[PDB]
Amino acid sequence: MADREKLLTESGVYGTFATFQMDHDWWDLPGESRVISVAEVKGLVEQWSGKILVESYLLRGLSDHADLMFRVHARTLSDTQQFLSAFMGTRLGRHLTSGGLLHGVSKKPTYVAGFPESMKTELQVNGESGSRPYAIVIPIKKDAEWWALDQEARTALMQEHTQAALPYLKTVKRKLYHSTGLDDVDFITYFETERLEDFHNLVRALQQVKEFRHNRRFGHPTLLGTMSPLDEILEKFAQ
Amino acid sequence: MADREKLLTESGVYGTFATFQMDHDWWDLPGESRVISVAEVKGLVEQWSGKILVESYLLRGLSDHADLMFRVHARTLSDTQQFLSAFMGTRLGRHLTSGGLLHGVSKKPTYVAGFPESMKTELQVNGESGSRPYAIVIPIKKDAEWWALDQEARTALMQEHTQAALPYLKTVKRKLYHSTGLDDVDFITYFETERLEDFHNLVRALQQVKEFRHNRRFGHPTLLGTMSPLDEILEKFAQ
Amino acid sequence: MADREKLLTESGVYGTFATFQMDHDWWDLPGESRVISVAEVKGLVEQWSGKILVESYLLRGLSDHADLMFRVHARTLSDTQQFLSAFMGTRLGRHLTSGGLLHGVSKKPTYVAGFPESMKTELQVNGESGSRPYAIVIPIKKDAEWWALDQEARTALMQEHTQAALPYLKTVKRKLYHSTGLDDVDFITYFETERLEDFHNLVRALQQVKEFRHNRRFGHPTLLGTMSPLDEILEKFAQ
Amino acid sequence: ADREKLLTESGVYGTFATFQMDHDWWDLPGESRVISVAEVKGLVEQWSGKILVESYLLRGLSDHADLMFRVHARTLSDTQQFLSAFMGTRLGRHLTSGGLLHGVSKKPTYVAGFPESMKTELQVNGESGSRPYAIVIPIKKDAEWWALDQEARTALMQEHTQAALPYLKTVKRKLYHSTGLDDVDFITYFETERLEDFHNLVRALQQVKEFRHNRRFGHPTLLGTMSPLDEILEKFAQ
Amino acid sequence: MADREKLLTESGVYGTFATFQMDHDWWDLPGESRVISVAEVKGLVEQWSGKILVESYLLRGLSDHADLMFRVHARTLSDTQQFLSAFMGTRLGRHLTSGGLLHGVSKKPTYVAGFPESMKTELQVNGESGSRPYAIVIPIKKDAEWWALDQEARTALMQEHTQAALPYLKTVKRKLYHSTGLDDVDFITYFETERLEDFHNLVRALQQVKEFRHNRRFGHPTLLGTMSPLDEILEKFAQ
Ligand code: HEM
Ligand code: HEM
Ligand code: HEM
Ligand code: HEM
Ligand code: HEM
Ligand SMILES: [C-]#N
Ligand SMILES: [C-]#N
Ligand SMILES: [C-]#N
Ligand SMILES: [C-]#N
Ligand SMILES: [C-]#N
Repeated sequence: MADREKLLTESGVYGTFATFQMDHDWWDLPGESRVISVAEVKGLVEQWSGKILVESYLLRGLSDHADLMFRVHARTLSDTQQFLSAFMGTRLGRHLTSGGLLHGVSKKPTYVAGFPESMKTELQVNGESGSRPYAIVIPIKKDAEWWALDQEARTALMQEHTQAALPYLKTVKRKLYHSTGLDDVDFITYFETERLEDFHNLVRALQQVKEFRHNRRFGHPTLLGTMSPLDEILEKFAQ
Repeated sequence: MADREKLLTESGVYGTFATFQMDHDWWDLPGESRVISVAEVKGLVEQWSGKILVESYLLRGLSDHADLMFRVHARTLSDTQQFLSAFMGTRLGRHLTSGGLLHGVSKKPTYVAGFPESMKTELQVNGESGSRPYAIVIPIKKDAEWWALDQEARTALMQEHTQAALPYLKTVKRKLYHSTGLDDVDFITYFETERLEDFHNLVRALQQVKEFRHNRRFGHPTLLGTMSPLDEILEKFAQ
Repeated sequence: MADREKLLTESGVYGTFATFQMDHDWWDLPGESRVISVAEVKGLVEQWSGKILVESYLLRGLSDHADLMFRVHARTLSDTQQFLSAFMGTRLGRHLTSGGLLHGVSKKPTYVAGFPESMKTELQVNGESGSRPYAIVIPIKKDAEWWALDQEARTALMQEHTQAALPYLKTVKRKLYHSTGLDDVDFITYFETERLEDFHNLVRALQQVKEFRHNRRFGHPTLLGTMSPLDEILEKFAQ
Repeated sequence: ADREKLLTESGVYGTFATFQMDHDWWDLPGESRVISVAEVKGLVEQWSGKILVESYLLRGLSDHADLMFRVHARTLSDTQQFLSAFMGTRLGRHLTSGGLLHGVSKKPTYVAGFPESMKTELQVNGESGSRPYAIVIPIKKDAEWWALDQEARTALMQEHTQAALPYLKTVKRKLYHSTGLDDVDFITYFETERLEDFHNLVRALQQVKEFRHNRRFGHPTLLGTMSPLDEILEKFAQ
Repeated sequence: MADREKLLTESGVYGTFATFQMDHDWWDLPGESRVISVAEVKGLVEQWSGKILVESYLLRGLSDHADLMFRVHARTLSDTQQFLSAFMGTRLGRHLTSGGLLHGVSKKPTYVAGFPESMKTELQVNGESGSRPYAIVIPIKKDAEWWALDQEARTALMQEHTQAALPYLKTVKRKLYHSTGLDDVDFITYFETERLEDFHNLVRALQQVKEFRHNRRFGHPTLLGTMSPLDEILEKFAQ
């Protein structure tokens, strides 16, 4: 519904990325006790609906040392805490090890108002209809030189960024999260696409621009997964 | 307590930040076992109420690989050691992996006397009336260049730091610990706020100042939690 | 098979490198249950032989903390994900610990068209006949300075790279995968050789060229293995 | 072993061995753990003719670390045999090592070139004090440091000492030369009753030119309390 | 054995350094079962004595997190692979965890022919008659600047290295392995000495030469052990 779209598009909303890998002694547990422990997670995510939005991603076989990622949107990070903690306490959750936990807040754009009108218009496009796209998460930390630049300078650099990314507006969906102070990175970037070679070419195009020289850290980890319904993912651990 | 406030405010007091993560095989234990274990911790903290102040924070679901933090204040770090050792020797304690241990001493300010009188007055404000705030801990190591600067130059740079922070005095409470020689960092910074976006905006404001650029290390980890009664944390492990 | 050869030579094909370590408790099992565990993996590979190419490498005793690598070629990474996910859920797979996971795409060369005719001709040679060669996989990330260079400047630097490599065209087979955006590196370099000292001499030759100073990261890990049929490797694990 | 001699003579190896206890140690019966603690104490006593072993409680002060030994020996072979026997005890078998650093004591390289007043002041080295705090800071110098001539390093080390003078009484020091034996150049060791004095000393040294030649400083910085072995071990027998 | 000596002195021979740490759960095994396990390792080594040389070092109590190291010389790394894999599969081997695996090849010297004649003559002495010496292994990675220097310049720098090392030619035995491309380092240096203070003084003398400023990585780990018959090492684990 619009409640979901609200959380996904409005400013001041927190996005949290939580990554998990299943331990080995999980498969030592009797079979039917694992199909049952999966039901618990199914119901818990249903309960927290409304309050928060939980989307699920299969990282297993695409990201090293990771099976599952949640992307969680919440108006108060306190609620995300409470869900994750209840999730980690489920019998399925107890056998998971964390591979990452990052938070950021959505904000109204800082630079877009200073771009040419034709660019502002093009930025209205953001991905397409895609069922079960690939998703990529790339955390980013800027160098001190970036923050020492004044706004006019950073505006020009971000215009160059945007100019380079323009050909990819339809085939790559984006969402930027402002992370500074909530963990060790400044930004969390998130993308969906059906065409990974397009995403690859997009990043290559951005590598040339001046602002991609101000990234003190880029990735670590770069997470790649496929977006799916949660039951399909947990189904794999009950087999 | 006036004793509690003296420890939270006086100079010469040691602050310790002790982070723990719970073992997986804690959950392989029967519920009743885990039940008795939580009550013993409360009693321990009360046994030490005379010597030290212990405050508890839920990190689970907010900081990666961390479930619980204590902030401990004491006039002798021997006392903190004895508490934490006794704590780690409780039935609950026996199952925690340590995820961080940092110490520092409160000092009367080094630079503030050299600021303008208006700035000195503004600094009398330190945060808000806040139950269950978010807490953030950021360890900082300065570069060699910082220490090579003379006092006059560092004063000017810290006035700039302070100037940028002034708008956040009401909504972000701060406490600075001098750490050099007690672990691998120079400072432990501690913050409480009800408004995470304000804290994020405060750090962004400070990224711009010239003192920022003198941080050889900033975070790693950046700890994010919710300040809460211990019982509330303990209860999650009893489920 | 020509289709196999198509996957190994055509552009737009994804190469995935998946590394695994066998658990200490795998050898606890009777060779009987391991013999059938091995047959299960065989079955899965055959089942997937219509969509993907899977090749296997023994890393045990040559690469630290790794026993097995797969190199998988697919037209879609989602096919690779499903294969690796299924493989990790087999009884053998359940007793492996995932290690590294890297992906890249094959591309028609960017620079070769700008090289001298003699060099283009020489580049028609790539390895030679040899059974069960050694294999080496080296992930590489370029510095920002590399991407800020224009195409002409990079072409000249890649000419120098190729010039240093010419004596190794026949003794070392090469395959380059374009990785940016799919994990934390820009390229995955893959080599086969019967003569490890020749490979060592190749890398040394390359160390002198200016391009090799633009490597922000090189290796970590440098994977070294012996290429061989899956059956042989797996029956070494069965005994 | 003559204890004062090991602690003060040149050519003596000092070893810093750090250990954390496995969690499954606590699943052992109390009686088994009592016995195990006697085995460790007896082992130290059996080796007390050959090496000096001093014990420090890191639990609650250093992250991921419960126990440190500082061992002095005339030959690292003796230290090796002691630590290996220790690690084979019932208790030792449940410990994870969290550090192992070695260095030799040496006659001073720079002090002969300092002023006579500084040479005299350096005769003072710390503090009659029971159960002090101890700090261990591993240090690696940058390449530039070794490229300097001896005259230049002498002047820089005089500046170091000048800044440290006020603390000679409240902070005991012992410097070990470690290059080639592990990944660091020096192991620094300090004892104090007054951690704020140690803090202030390190701050005073951060300003000197020499402290800008440290490629690596700490990692880990070990903080502990010096204690009779029996008192440290009794914690584990609960 | 002349064949032992050929492996240790001839060019083109591979040296492998394999470090192991005994898991704690070994010690839960009854003493008798561990006695039988030691026996099995002894016979495996004897079986391989025809093709490779295996020497053993006690790292326990001298190198952090490490109990045992093998130095293996082989004419093909394939042989070393098969030995180490069979060793890791023995019951004793299944309770070891790897703390390092590096390979390098022996080469005829690159710079020696460019030194003065008297220096070439001095380099004829390598080490002493010394039973159960200390052994030190230091992996080294050069910076890009080293490889950018021409051969004449590197020759002069290596002459200065050799000049500083001259006093130690009798007291410290040396063996250099060329590792580039086989793992993440360029060289493995290996030393034997009866007097650790002489080795310390040797490294100190070299820290002053221009070449030692080109070491991007030096150690990590620096391995220190005592050379001894394998039986004695293994005995300790039988207790
Ligand atoms: C269709 C593709 C993309 C488009 C249209 C796009 C556009 C933009 C725009 C307009 C901004 C400025 C936001 C503001 O004004 O506050 C921005 C910021 C940013 N973008 Fe992108 N971008 C794209 C792809 C990427 C990629 C692939 C990455 C990195 C993996 C990336 C990393 C960032 C970062 C880190 C910022 C924040 C920089 C800052 O505000 O200081 N973007 N992007
Ligand atoms: C409302 C928020 C803040 C205010 C009013 C404030 C103000 C100050 C002041 C006045 C000092 C000087 C203390 C002295 O004279 O000894 C100081 C020191 C310091 N502050 Fe802040 N600050 C704020 C937020 C922060 C934040 C967010 C950080 C970093 C995360 C931070 C990091 C530091 C550090 C590392 C020092 C010690 C620098 C030194 O003494 O060398 N402060 N701060
Ligand atoms: C006989 C051996 C080799 C030959 C003939 C060779 C040749 C080439 C050529 C022609 C290209 C340019 C491809 C293009 O135009 O798109 C290239 C790219 C590349 N090569 Fe090699 N190479 C060899 C060995 C190696 C080795 C040993 C490494 C590193 C370990 C390596 C690393 C790379 C990298 C990272 C690139 C991509 C650079 C870029 O396109 O920006 N090559 N190589
Ligand atoms: C009361 C406090 C201190 C005094 C009196 C003092 C004095 C000295 C002296 C005289 C030397 C030169 C030894 C020689 O001539 O060979 C020295 C060396 C050294 N000190 Fe200190 N020091 C003190 C504290 C510290 C501290 C707190 C540290 C760092 C944590 C430190 C680190 C070092 C290092 C790394 C060296 C060896 C440098 C070299 O010889 O290349 N010192 N100290
Ligand atoms: C008796 C002591 C030593 C002597 C006589 C000695 C002598 C030499 C000589 C003659 C070479 C050149 C080999 C060639 O021409 O290819 C060399 C190379 C090398 N030595 Fe030493 N060395 C000694 C000790 C050390 C030590 C203690 C280290 C490091 C801990 C070390 C590290 C190296 C390295 C990394 C190289 C290879 C440098 C290169 O070829 O780029 N050496 N040494
Ligand atoms: C940028 N998104
Ligand atoms: C400033 N705290
Ligand atoms: C080059 N491949
Ligand atoms: C100085 N010690
Ligand atoms: C030098 N070896």
